[PDB]
Formats: sequence, C-alpha cells, structure tokens
Amino acid sequence: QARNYKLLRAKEIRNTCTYCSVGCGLLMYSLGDGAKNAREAIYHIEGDPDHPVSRGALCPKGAGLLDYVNSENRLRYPEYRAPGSDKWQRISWEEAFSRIAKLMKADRDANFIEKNEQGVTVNRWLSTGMLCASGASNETGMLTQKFARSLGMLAVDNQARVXHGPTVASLAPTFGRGAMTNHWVDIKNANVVMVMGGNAAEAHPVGFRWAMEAKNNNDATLIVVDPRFTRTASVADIYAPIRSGTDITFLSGVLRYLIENNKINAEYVKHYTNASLLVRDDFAFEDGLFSGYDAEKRQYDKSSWNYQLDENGYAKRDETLTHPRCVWNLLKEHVSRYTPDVVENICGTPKADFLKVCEVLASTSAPDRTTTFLYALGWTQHTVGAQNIRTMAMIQLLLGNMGMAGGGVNALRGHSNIQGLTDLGLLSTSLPGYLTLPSEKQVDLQSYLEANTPKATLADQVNYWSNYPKFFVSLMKSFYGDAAQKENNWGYDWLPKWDQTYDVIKYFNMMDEGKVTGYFCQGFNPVASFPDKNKVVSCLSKLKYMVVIDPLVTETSTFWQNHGESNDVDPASIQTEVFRLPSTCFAEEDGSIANSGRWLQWHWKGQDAPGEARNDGEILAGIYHHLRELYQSEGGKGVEPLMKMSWNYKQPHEPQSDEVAKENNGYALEDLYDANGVLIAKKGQLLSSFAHLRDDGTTASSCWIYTGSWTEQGNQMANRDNSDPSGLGNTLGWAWAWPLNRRVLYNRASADINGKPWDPKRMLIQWNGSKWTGNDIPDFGNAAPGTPTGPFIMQPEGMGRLFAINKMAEGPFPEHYEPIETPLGTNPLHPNVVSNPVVRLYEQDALRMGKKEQFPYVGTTYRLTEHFHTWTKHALLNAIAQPEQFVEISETLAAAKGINNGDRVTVSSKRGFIRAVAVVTRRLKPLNVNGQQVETVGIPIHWGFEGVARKGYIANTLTPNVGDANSQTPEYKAFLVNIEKA
Amino acid sequence: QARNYKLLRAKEIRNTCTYCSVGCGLLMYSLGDGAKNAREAIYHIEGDPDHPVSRGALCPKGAGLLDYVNSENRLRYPEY
Amino acid sequence: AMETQDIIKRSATNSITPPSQVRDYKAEVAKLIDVSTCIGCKACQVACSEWNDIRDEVGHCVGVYDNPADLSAKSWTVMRFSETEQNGKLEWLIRKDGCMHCEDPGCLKACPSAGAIIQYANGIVDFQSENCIGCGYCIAGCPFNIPRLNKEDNRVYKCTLCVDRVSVGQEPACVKTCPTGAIHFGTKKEMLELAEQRVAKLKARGYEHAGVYNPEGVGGTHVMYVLHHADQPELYHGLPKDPKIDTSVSLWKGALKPLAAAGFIATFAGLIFHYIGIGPNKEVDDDEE
Amino acid sequence: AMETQDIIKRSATNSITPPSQVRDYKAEVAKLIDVSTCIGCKACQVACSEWNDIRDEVGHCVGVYDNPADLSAKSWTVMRFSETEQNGKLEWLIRKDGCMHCEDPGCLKACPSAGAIIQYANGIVDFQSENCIGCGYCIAGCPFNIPRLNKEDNRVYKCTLCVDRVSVGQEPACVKTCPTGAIHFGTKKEMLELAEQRVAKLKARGYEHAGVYNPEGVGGTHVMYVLHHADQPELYHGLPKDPKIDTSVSLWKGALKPLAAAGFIATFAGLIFHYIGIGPNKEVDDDEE
Ligand SMILES: Nc1nc2c(c(=O)[nH]1)N[C@H]1C(S)=C(S)[C@@H](COP(=O)(O)OP(=O)(O)OC[C@H]3O[C@@H](n4cnc5c(=O)[nH]c(N)nc54)[C@H](O)[C@@H]3O)O[C@H]1N2
Ligand SMILES: Nc1nc2c(c(=O)[nH]1)N[C@H]1C(S)=C(S)[C@@H](COP(=O)(O)OP(=O)(O)OC[C@H]3O[C@@H](n4cnc5c(=O)[nH]c(N)nc54)[C@H](O)[C@@H]3O)O[C@H]1N2
Ligand code: SF4
Ligand code: SF4
Ligand code: SF4
Ligand code: SF4
Ligand code: SF4
Ligand code: SF4
Ligand code: SF4
Ligand code: SF4
Ligand code: SF4
Ligand code: SF4
Ligand SMILES: [Mo+6]
Repeated sequence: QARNYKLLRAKEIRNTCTYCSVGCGLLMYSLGDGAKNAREAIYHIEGDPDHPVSRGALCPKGAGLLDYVNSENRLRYPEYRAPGSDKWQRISWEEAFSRIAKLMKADRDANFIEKNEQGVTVNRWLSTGMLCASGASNETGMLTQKFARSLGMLAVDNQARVXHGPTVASLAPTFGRGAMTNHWVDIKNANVVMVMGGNAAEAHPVGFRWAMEAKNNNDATLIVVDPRFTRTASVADIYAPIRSGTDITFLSGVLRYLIENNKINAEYVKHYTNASLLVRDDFAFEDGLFSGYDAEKRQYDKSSWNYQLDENGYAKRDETLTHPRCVWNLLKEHVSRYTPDVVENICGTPKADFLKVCEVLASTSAPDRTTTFLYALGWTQHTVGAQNIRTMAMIQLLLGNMGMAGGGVNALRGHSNIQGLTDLGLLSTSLPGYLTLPSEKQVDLQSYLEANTPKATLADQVNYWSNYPKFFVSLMKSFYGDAAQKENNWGYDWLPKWDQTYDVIKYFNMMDEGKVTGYFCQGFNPVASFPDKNKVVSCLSKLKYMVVIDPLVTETSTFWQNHGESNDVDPASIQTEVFRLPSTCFAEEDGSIANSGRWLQWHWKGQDAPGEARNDGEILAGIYHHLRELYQSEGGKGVEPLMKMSWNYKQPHEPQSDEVAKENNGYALEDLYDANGVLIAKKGQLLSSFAHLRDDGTTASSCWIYTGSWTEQGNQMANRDNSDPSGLGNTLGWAWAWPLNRRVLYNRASADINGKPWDPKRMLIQWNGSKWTGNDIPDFGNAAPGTPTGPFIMQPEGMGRLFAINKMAEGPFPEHYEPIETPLGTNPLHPNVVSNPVVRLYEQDALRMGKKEQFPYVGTTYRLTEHFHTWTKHALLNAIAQPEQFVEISETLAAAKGINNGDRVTVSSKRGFIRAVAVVTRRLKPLNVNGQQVETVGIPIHWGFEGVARKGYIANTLTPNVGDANSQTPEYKAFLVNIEKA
Repeated sequence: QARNYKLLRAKEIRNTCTYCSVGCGLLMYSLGDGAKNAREAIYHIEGDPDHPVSRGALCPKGAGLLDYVNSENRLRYPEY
Repeated sequence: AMETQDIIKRSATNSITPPSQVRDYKAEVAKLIDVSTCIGCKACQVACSEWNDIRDEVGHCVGVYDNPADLSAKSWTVMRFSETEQNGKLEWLIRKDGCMHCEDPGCLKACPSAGAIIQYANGIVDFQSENCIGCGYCIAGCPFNIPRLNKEDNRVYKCTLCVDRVSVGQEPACVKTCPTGAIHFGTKKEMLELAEQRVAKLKARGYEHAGVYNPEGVGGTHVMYVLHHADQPELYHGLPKDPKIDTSVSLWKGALKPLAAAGFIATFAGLIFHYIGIGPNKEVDDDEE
Repeated sequence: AMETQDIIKRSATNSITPPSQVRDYKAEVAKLIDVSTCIGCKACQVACSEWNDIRDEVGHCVGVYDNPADLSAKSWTVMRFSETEQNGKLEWLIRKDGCMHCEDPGCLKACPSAGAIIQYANGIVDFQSENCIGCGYCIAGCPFNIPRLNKEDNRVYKCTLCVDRVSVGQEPACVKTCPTGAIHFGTKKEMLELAEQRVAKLKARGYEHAGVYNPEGVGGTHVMYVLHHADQPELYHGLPKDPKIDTSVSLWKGALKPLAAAGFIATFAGLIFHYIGIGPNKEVDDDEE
C-alpha cells in the first residue's frame, strides 16, 4: 500500500503567508511534539481550509514557503565586513551590539540638531536613517517606531514610499481614508470587475479567486486594461491595451462618457459628493496649468482651489447644480477635452475597445449594479500616480459604487504587512494612527493641535478628526507614561520636528553629497528595489556604516562585493563597515500583520530560528540598550528625548508580541466615566474603543485605530469564527479589522438618503428607528435618515470629493501629463506642458534621463506570479518554477531586430543595462499613438545576484530616479529603453 | 515501510505520575474510544510536553508506569 | 503488497489469477481541472513537489513561461501554455498536465513486470516501485505520454493522485492549493455533475463547443477537464483528440501472446512426437537388419 | 518494500540497480547525547522498551550499576558506566549506547541478504526483518558492536531511531523522556549547532578537550555525542577512537567479489574453449586415422 501519511503525529501551528497582502491562512507542520528535548523543525506547510479569504488555497509563493523557511541562504550568525574588505567575519551578538552603538553614538553626538536657525527646539538627527520591514509584524513595527523617533530620526521609511504612497495621497483627500475600502471575499458580489493598473491574477492570486467567483457565479464581466495581455487577461471577458503612463486620459475619457450619456447615480452624486459646492471664481485651468502656478518654484499657490464661503463660514452650495461655479459644472468642463479620439491618440487604445469598456462601466450607474476596481502599481508608480487614482475614485463616486458590497476601491496592498507599517506611521513625517510629527514651524502644543485638527466645512458633519487631540495625548502617554504631563505639554518637545519630508530619493541625494553617515535596512533590499541601481550602489558606497537585519542574504548586504556585470564594484575602494544581523522569519515568532482589507490577524510560532538568529525586537533592544547605557554613563547630545522613551516590557531585552499589541490597543490609566456617571473602564484595563480615548492624560494608546483589537474580552486578532449570516461574505468573527471591525468602509452610502438600500439584495446597514444596524458595523454615527450628515465621516464636509480642493500638489482635478522619459517627446493634449509641472527632479538625475532618439521603446517593470521581488529566488521550489531572467517583447519588435524567441538580448536605458532571454509574443503589440508606432519592452523584477535561481541582473539598473509629485514614489512603470541582440 | 504508529486511534487521557513529588504530567493511551461496549485498557504512557515542570520528560519510574498499572501483582479480589 | 485488498487491475498478471479485490465497494474519485478558470499560477506544481518530497533541477528560460518544460521523475505535474488566434481573437490557453488515471490504463497494459503498476477500486492508478525493472514499456503504452524514468534508480514515476492523502480521507495537494478553484476534487459522479454545470455556463457565455474531456477511448479518466474548445483539444498544448490504447500495443500485449504460446506448445509436441515416431537419423539404419 | 520511495542504500543490492529513491529531498535528522548532562537514570532504557513492546530478562547484579549488561535483541539501548581518575580527580562518566545510524553503515555493507538492511533519506538505518537470514555478518561489519540476534526468531534487532515515530513527525521515545535534556533531537544541521554551543560552554568550564563525536570514518553519524573528554573516547566504556569499517570487511565485500567473478568467467571460458580446441582425451585418438 501507499506510504503512510507523513504529518500524522506532527505539531500543527496556525500562521499567515509572509509574502503579499491577501493574508492567506497557513497550517505549518513541525517534527517534534513540543517537548523540551525535541527542537521543532518545520517540514511541510499547506493552507488552512477554514480561513475565509483563502479557504485552503495557496499560490506558488505561499505553497513554497517551506523552501524559504529552510533556504540554504538563511542567515545564521552576526557578520561584519570591514572597510575595504572582500569577506565577512563572524562576530558575537555582544560585539555587534557594542560596535553599532559606538558608531551610532559618535554620529549622533556629532550631528544631532537640538535647535533650528529660528530658535525652535527640533531634536532631530538626519545623518543616520532607516528602512523598515513591511514583511515583519506590527509589534516589530511599533518597536521600530519607538527606536527611531526616540533617537530623533526623520529619514525613516518603509516600502509604502515606493508603493502605495500615491493611493494614500489620493484616496484620503477623496474619501477621507487611504486604505482599501472593501475586502477580498466581498469582490464576489460585484457585477463588473475592473483590473486596470494592476495584474491581480499574478499579484494577488488567492484573493483573485473572489473575482473569478463574481465572473463565474454572479455573472460578472471581468475587464483587463494593461499594456500587456497578462495571465489576468487570459480569463477576462474584455481585454483592452493601453500605453504605460496614459491612464489619466483613458479614465478622464470614461468620466466624459458617463457625464455626456447621463450614466450616473444622480441622487448619490447630488447628496454624497461635493458636486453642489461652489468653487472660488479665481479657480481656473488653461493649456495644462491650473491657476496659481509659480514657474520658478515649480509649485502652485492653491488659494484659488477652494470653495466659496457663506456667512457662517461653511462652503456655499447650489443643490440644483446649475450654478456655473459648482463642482459638477467645472468637472464637466474639465473632462470635455477627453473624447474617444483623444483617448485613442494618446493611450493607443482602439476606439472600439474603449467603447466596450465605457458601456460596461456605464451599466453599473444603476443603483443595483456595481463595479469594483482592483488596482496597485500600474497606477501608483508614476509621476502622476496619485492623479491616476483620483480619476478612478471620481468614476466610482459618479456611478454610486462607494460603500456598496461588490463595489468600492480595492487598492490591493503589496507586502504582507505594508498596511500595518503604514498604519503605525513608519514614514518620514508620520506617527501611528495617521497622526503627524510636528513641523518645525509649530512651536508649541497649541499650534500643533490647531494645524492637525480640521474645522468642519459644512454644518452637521461627523468630522471625526476633530478628536485629534485625544489621539495625540494618548500616544504621548503610551510613549512617555508618567513623564508626559499637562505641565510639560505631554512631552511635546521630545519628538523630532521636521523642516521637510525626508523621502528615499531625497535622502539618497543627500547620501550622494556625503551628508549621510549610517543607514539601517530592516527587511528592505534597496540595491534591488530602489530606482537606478548603479546610482544606488554608488550612494551606499559613501556610507561609513550600514546595518542590515534580515532572515536571508540580500543584494544590499553584499553591495560591496564584486559579482561581475551584475555588481561590478571594487571592494578595496568601498570603506563602509557593514553589519549583517540574522533575524527570525514569519514562522519563528508570534504577532500580528494587517492584510489589504485592514484585517489584523494573529499568527503563532512554529520553530526557533536557525543558528544564532534572533527576533527583530531582540535585535533592536540589544542595540538600543547598549546605546542608552553609553548615554547614561558618558552623556551626549539629545539625551533627554532618548532616555524618556518608555520600554516597559517584563524582559527589556525580549519585548513580547502580546505586550506591544496591548500597548497599541491602549489602556485606561484612571477609572473612566461616561457623561451619565456610568463607569466605562477601570484603571489598568484595556480599552474597548477609540471612542473612550481622552485628551487629558487618563488614556494611553500607541495606535488609536487599533483600539478594540485586544480588549478585556481578549485578543480579537485571534478570532476564528468564519460565519457569514448574510451570504455577502462578511465574516465579522474572523480576526479583527480597523476601524472598530467595520469591514466595508463608507457603508452608510450603501443606502439612499432615506436609509433604503440602493440594492435590497445587498443591505449592509439599515435604520431601526434609533440606531444603524445590519450586516456590517456601520461606518457612521447615529444621524437619522434625512439629516444633512454625510457618509464620509473623516471628511470635514462629509462627502466624496470630485474636486480635491487644495489637497493634491498638481491640481484639484486630474490632468494628463507624460512620463519624464516619453516615447513621443511631447504631450498631444498641451505641448507647452509635457510632464507634471510640479514634479521634483534633482539636477544630477536630470542628466541621467534619456530621450527617444536613443531609447525609443517604452520600458515597464512588473511581477510574475511565481516569484516575490528578489526574495523567492532563495527558495528552490520557486526557482524551479521560473529559473531564469527574461524580458517580454512583441513579434514586430523582435522581427525588426532579428531576435528569435528565446535568444539572448541586451536591454539598456540612459542609466545602465541588463542582459536576458527574450520572450517574444503576441501578448505585447505595438500601439498607434500620436502618429507613431510605440513598442513596449517588459522587464520582470525577480532576478539578481544572490539566490538559487540562475544569476541575473537587478531590473532597477534601468529605471529612472524620479517620482510622483505628492509622495515621491518612483516612476518604475513608464520609462524609455533600447534593445539589441546579445 | 515502518510499522504504523500504534496510538493513532487510542483514547488519550491526562494524568500525573504516581511516584515522587515532582508531579510530572502524563498522557496515557487506552485501547477503546470510550464507547460503552469497549472496556478501556491502558497500553502505553508517555509524558505531556505542555507540562511546565516536566515538559514531556519522565524518569525510569514514570516511563515505566504501564508495567505497574498492568503488573501481574495487581490485587483483584477481597481476600481473607 | 495487496494489504488494501481493493486491487482491481495489476500489471503482468494472468487473467485467471486476479489480484485481491474483495473490498471493492468504494466510490470512484476524480479530479476536475476547469481550464477556463485557470490563471497559470503554477501553485499546483509547487504544492505537488512540496507534498511529495521531490525537487527537479533549476532549468532554463527558452522563450516561454512553461517550466519545467516537461514532466519528469522529479516533476509530476506541469502547466502547459498555448497562445493562439485560431478562434478569432488572441487567447492564452493554459492546461495542467499529468497522469489522467485512466479507467483502462495503457501503462498497466504494456508493463511486463508483475505488480509494477496497479489500479485501486477508487480509480487511482499507481506505480509499485519495488517491482519496476526500468524497461520503459509504460511510456509507449500510455496514450498521454506520462511516465518518466528516474536516472538515479531506473524506475518510472508520475502523479499518484496523492494516493497517500486520498487513502486516509484528504484531497490531493494541488486540488487544495489551487488559487481560483480551477481544480476541484470529489467523487467521480459529482465531478461529472460540476463539469456539466460549468459547460452550461460557458455555453451561455458564447463557447458553443465547451465540453468535458473524459475520453471514452481509455474508458473515461479520473482526471478530467472542462475545456472552452472541446472540439479542438490539440489547441491545449497537444491534448489528444479521442485518445486510445495504440493498436500495435493492443496486439503485442494481446493476441500475439497466446498465438506464440500455441506455436511453442505445438512445436514442442510436433518435434517430440516426430523423434519418437521416426527415430534418429544415424549413419546406418540399414545394417541394423 | 520501498513504499516510501526514499531508500538511499539497500543491503546486498548491485550498484547498477539502486533502490527506489525519488523522494529524497528531506532533511537529515539526528539525536545528540550530551554525556556531560546525563545523570545515568536509565529512563531511556525504560522508555525505549515500553514504546517498542520489548522486555529483556530480569538479570543479575555483578558489581556495577550497568544493567542489562549489554545490548540484546530485547534491549536496544543501554547505559554504560565508567569510574576513572585518569583526569586527576574522581569522575563518573556515563554514556547511552546503541545504534549510531552511520552515514556509511558497516552492517549494511557486510549483509549478504537483499533488502535486509536499508538506509532512509533522513539518515535512519533500519532492519527489514522479513529478509533477514540470521547469518550475523552485520555484527562483525558494525564498527560499534551493535546488532544482536534474537534466539527466538534468528533475526537481528537494534535501535530503529524510533522510525515509526519519526516517519510521522514525532521525536523518538528516549529523546522525549530524558529527564535532564541530555538527549536532544532535531535536524542534523541544528543538532551540530547545539553540539558546538555545548562544547563552547564545556571549554569555558575547563574542559579543554571537550568535543563532538560524529566520526568521519563512517561518514558521520545520526546519533552523536558531546563528550567532556573527546580526546579520550575509550574512557566512556570503550567508545571507539576514530572508528571505521574494518579493512578486512572492506576487501571481503569489495574487490574480492569482482575478482572472483572474473576468475569464474575466465575459467569457464578457458575450459570451454580448451575442450573445443583440443578435443577429448580418449583411449585412442590414433586409430581414428
Ligand atoms: N507574484 C507576485 N505578487 C506580488 C508581488 C510580487 O513580487 N510577486 N509583490 C507584491 C507588491 S509589494 C505589490 S505593490 C503588488 C502590485 O501588484 P501589481 O501592481 O498588480 O503588479 P505589477 O506586476 O507590478 O503591475 C501591474 C501591471 O501594470 C501593467 N502596467 C505597466 N505600466 C502600466 C501603466 O502605466 N498603466 C496600466 N494601466 N498598467 C500598466 C504591467 O504590465 C502589469 O501587468 O504585488 C504584490 N504581489
Ligand atoms: N522596478 C521596480 N521596482 C520596484 C517595484 C516595481 O514594480 N518596479 N515595486 C516596488 C515595491 S511596490 C516594493 S514593496 C519593493 C520591495 O522591495 P523590497 O521590500 O526591498 O524587496 P524584498 O525582496 O521584498 O525584501 C524584503 C525583505 O524582508 C526580509 N524579511 C522577511 N521577513 C522579515 C522579518 O521577519 N524581519 C526582517 N527584519 N526581515 C524580514 C526578506 O528576507 C527580504 O530580504 O520593490 C519596489 N521596487
Ligand atoms: S503570496 Fe499572497 S496570494 Fe499567495 S499564498 Fe501568500 S498571501 Fe496568499
Ligand atoms: S516521572 Fe520520575 S521525577 Fe517525575 S514524578 Fe514520576 S517519579 Fe518523579
Ligand atoms: S494551481 Fe490552479 S490556477 Fe494555478 S496553474 Fe494550477 S490549475 Fe491553474
Ligand atoms: S518501466 Fe516499470 S512500470 Fe514501466 S513498464 Fe517497465 S517495469 Fe512496468
Ligand atoms: S495517463 Fe498514462 S500513466 Fe496515467 S493512467 Fe493513463 S496510461 Fe497510465
Ligand atoms: S494529485 Fe497529487 S501527485 Fe498528482 S499532481 Fe496533484 S499534488 Fe501531484
Ligand atoms: S534518559 Fe537521559 S539522563 Fe537519563 S540515563 Fe538516558 S541519556 Fe542519561
Ligand atoms: S543477520 Fe540479517 S541483517 Fe545481519 S547480515 Fe545477516 S541477513 Fe543481514
Ligand atoms: S552503529 Fe552499527 S548497526 Fe548501527 S548503523 Fe552503524 S554499522 Fe549499522
Ligand atoms: S531512538 Fe527509539 S529505538 Fe532508539 S534507543 Fe531511542 S527509544 Fe529506542
Ligand atoms: Mo509593494
């Protein structure tokens, strides 16, 4: 008979995939029953059938986890690379901690800035910066936030900077919050699934099962719009091509089509958006430029981008929508230039295909039909990234799809925990809970609070950010405890104050000028992931010291080592001291991570880490306690802010995940009473809602949107009830979502002004005569139907913005601008303004930009389903599935260059080159754009110089060092290259 | 291949070593699933890995409990 | 061998001494691969190798997504990709390939080693490696070109239908892992029902020739497909149209044997009766009288 | 036999017909016995016999704590005690003895019965009793004097590394039971790391010759020791210093075979070609002309 079942007596542990943001459940199997004498070893991993999103399924990345956990390239011991050396030397943990602390202290004491030139206390340290791990837990993230900020760091970013920064920059201004609005299983309710700006069948495969459920079992139409015919196109009902960098034209064309045919949800638009508000008379737009442009600073004065004010100080309105200055009529005028011929001329999308998409989208303007948009980097990674997103969001507000089951904006996050690190604020000027560090002009608490607490711009609105001071003071009580009191303004002056944002491109520009001494890379591989790799390696080489913390060997850790054409450097010329510290991976600790749907999910430890690897919090605590002890005995600069940060863990060298998770939830520091004199919480108890946070020092929380995650009822992130009573796929008992377990944001819009569902088969919330109740937790207060209170409760006007007032850097309405490296060399809509007029482009990077005479083809970079960044090439299973680097090109271009399928080619740009196998296919086809034939060369990003797959070249050797005008997110998706036979 | 794992469908019961005062946890295995027609019979005893003091370990006395439970010298009937 | 006492067919075993098969009252199981829901993610390749404790070599890219390029002793299932404009627009047809667990397996019929290949009552066809002699006859007998020899041990291997999971009540590893639910598993009777429902929805979307691939030539298969173009299976990277056991193989393994047997028996009789009847042919039979 | 398809070595099997071993991508496991933490409690002897359903005879006391006095068919592991003043003060060195699960097992190499002794991909060396003929060659081939014959069935038995627990994901019985955690179990790679950490602490306490016993002569072992005096393994009740497969056994099982084969083939050729070339030696070859 068959071999026996190999897991019958193994230890079974629950955990969550460590790669993308779907958050699939895992069941991991270890050799050993947990007895103290058996050292557990994970030997198989499969899916958890009870998880509501994955239901047992795992894509090739999650299914291959065993080979990542047990990779031959797992890091085992602390290693050190001496200046000008060509080899690693093994050191002890205590030597690593003491050498790093000494280097840090010397640099901090030399360059710490206590006061700025205007006399304000700013306590900031700029010569050492940090990259944080979006693949590590939320408890690691909060420890990293405390470590960084208590030292005064401002150059602190996580992957959000090169990823979904633009989403937050456009979705927050439009709807009030920057996160994905619905959740994976909810996509099954859609009537139309649009995959544009994303490739969900390859980038989020197990979450995409729900789009296949809507197509196959809800009769939905799946549409893919992309320069390439991808694996998501394989299963699509409609495929339409589009030139990289032209989404705003296509989407603005869709707005013009909807308005012109009156394919809108008119009552939704009239009440839930700002359509009826009146805009200042001085607002204008002409020939590519909005009013207020200052051509020398390349920035706009946004004074005119605002509403007209009434007598009470509120925005003026015209409910009939006939006034020439209402948002609705200015929107109509703005998009009138984007006709179907203009879309075809700029995007290259055939009019017949563009028409099919417009007609299907238009069918969801009915109240009981919805479109859901699934997108990610195809829209964010541009110099107009944020504006791409604004256009789509506007479409969803015209169709009335926000707040509906099967509707919304599913901005699919990337890393497993990029949503938690964004929530915890590991971004230059951020604090946890979407709070902001003080700017250096805000000289006291009162100024700071006033700048961050918005006044309502229409009467009768929830305007929930009016509670900013309760969140802020609670954060300060979490950080400083008894040291933060009313008398010292809750420790206000201990936080670093910023003079500007220290985004990654800027900070590498400072590193190139010799202003950066040290850098930490915690679970981030910038040699692979940052634009213009040859410049990145040059900038890192000027560092005096680098600390890498990771479970695997990365290209970044070996940037000083010669790897031939892949990394042609001279070790003897690089003086950086490099510390490589071996950390745990997802399977070797307990903790939480937040998926794309905002679900905070707990996971448990299945084995110890290999060798002398330690957990991320233990590595930060080693360095931190050595450093703070040096300050205790030698003194130095910025002593107080550093020494006042709390580190209240039972074992200070080993902070536990539950202690940190509980601090994020928050506690009552005194007994708390409601207005009726009823006890709401006792001193010492975990809080059950952010509604109980106060601004008087009686409450603490290091992450206000996380209040409710771990209460007196227990760890809600460990809840495993997959019940779905409505049949809509909403499982309120599985894990815990922020905010307050609301799974579908903006769900008051799922009903009309009288409280009646737009679609009676999809009721989310309903009015019972005194409260809202239903199949989801209401994202709303208790305003009764018929009152003026808008459903977007974080917006000061309570509405979805069609016109984004003064929030966007380049305009309150989106406008087409070409990529910095464009194949046309001009912009057919307005040749006087080719590219975004507010883009920041450093002079050194401007010299490294190419033109179409030398680099005639559009270059774009993207992912393949089988690999995750340059991480899974260290896993044998994934290396077998896609072993060797390739690039994709059309049959037409291959014939022109005499390239046969499978031949080697050389792909180059103004910054460098890569060599690879050529995949020649009809899936890529030239498009007719502005009288030219434009070809695209496709460059997957998974290969490099470390790993078990065949050695290749970093794709970022080709990409430009320029980014979105709002978040500085690099333009990785549209640039210019040349190709030659090799 | 190897003989099958002999406890796969046995009844597992938690108990404590009967000899010294360490108090080591036990996991005792009986032939029979608890049904009324099967008279349970303990046929193997090993440690409980989750016990904080013993963590699965058993000295030669606790590891040999099966031979005391099933000793040939167990008393069966009242004798005079 | 035969511990499960449900062996309905056994290679190189005379038809009058059938294998032990008293416990044959069991439902037939089946995998259903609906290629219209497949996203070509290769999860099934990864889950299969992880579960089965096998790893192929790190290969090369030669111009296509397909990889490994073929089934092997270390790759029991592989995704096969096809780009085509034969139906009027660009289509990317992706199909999971691997053993079909035929009702009337040609591998089993061609195998000359007793017990090397067996068929269980539930439909699983599996290799019993202790008996394999490495001849490769099964590679030619299979209508689907499935069996693969392992150079390190001279034995053939292929998809076992996760017999080690199914035998104790769990579905196969690739079935559970499939991201989009393109792969389904259950009893054959309920997979044929799911297949017919899916065909009906594909026809409703415009695929007038959608159909179930469960070839009657091999007696039906326990690994079945739902195909958008069932009239043109060769579009799916060469899936055979109307597969059957080759005629040459049928005759070689069939009638040739008894015919040869009769010749041999007859010949031996003839020669023996001939020697006895006529007697030796010595130099002189004549001066014997 | 071969159901697990991960058999990397098999007794008395020609090198050109290797056993089934396609599922060989598995981590090697290992037991680590740190004799510096051993308290000589004999729990491991008791747990081993309880788990394995074996009982030795009630023996005798002959002046030492050791009992039973040796490994036997009914005692697969035994504690061996040594009192010594060789290092300058009284020391009681106690070591658990039993199969070392060698990477290159001498038992397997000396065995003349096909399949009686096998080696799994994870390192376990186990006896397949259906094939054992009771010759005892493995007793002499083993460098550690491990195999023991059972008079009641004429077959050899020894520590199986609890292959029946390890095969389904549980550590062996003696490993789990060890009171002081002298016995550890896991992958070989992590047991070698624990071994080196323990050596480092013993050196820090004054044992300059502490070391890991994982003999290179047999290719390393899957049962390893941490010894306070690794320069003097014989102090631990005769543990061999630099064990290897005996030279006589290597030559007997190695070159002698093919050499004998050539002789036999050559001899048969010679005699056959000789008879044919010269013809018989009859009484008169001469009056034939
Ligand atoms: N398989 C896999 N999964 C991933 C990742 C991975 O590494 N591997 N990474 C994770 C991460 S961190 C992220 S943020 C996500 C992102 O996931 P996605 O953004 O979906 O994935 P990409 O492949 O980067 O890009 C999507 C598509 O953009 C198309 N495209 C190129 N330029 C343009 C253009 O300007 N406009 C339009 N409309 N499309 C364009 C590309 O051809 C590609 O098909 O993936 C996550 N999931
Ligand atoms: N050209 C081009 N460039 C891109 C993009 C693109 O489409 N085009 N996409 C961009 C985006 S959206 C992103 S997110 C990036 C990502 O690029 P990166 O995030 O730098 O790349 P990864 O290879 O994902 O690196 C993650 C590291 O985290 C380590 N990690 C795993 N778990 C832990 C842990 O528990 N703790 C620690 N400390 N380490 C851990 C892993 O070993 C791995 O080394 O690439 C960006 N760059
Ligand atoms: S990578 Fe994403 S889709 Fe794939 S298993 Fe992991 S979480 Fe799920
Ligand atoms: S197992 Fe041993 S140490 Fe534990 S309680 Fe029993 S007699 Fe005491
Ligand atoms: S796992 Fe499923 S969707 Fe993915 S390639 Fe295999 S059959 Fe297709
Ligand atoms: S290779 Fe094996 S299984 Fe195939 S026919 Fe030969 S003996 Fe049979
Ligand atoms: S597909 Fe081939 S290998 Fe599989 S059962 Fe059928 S004949 Fe045998
Ligand atoms: S049924 Fe099992 S053996 Fe077959 S392809 Fe699937 S995982 Fe592999
Ligand atoms: S069980 Fe452990 S401590 Fe006790 S005698 Fe055996 S190896 Fe030593
Ligand atoms: S006693 Fe058994 S196992 Fe030992 S060598 Fe003989 S047949 Fe082999
Ligand atoms: S110690 Fe002896 S019985 Fe055990 S594997 Fe090694 S040679 Fe064989
Ligand atoms: S590993 Fe198992 S068989 Fe060996 S001594 Fe320990 S209990 Fe006995
Ligand atoms: Mo990302």
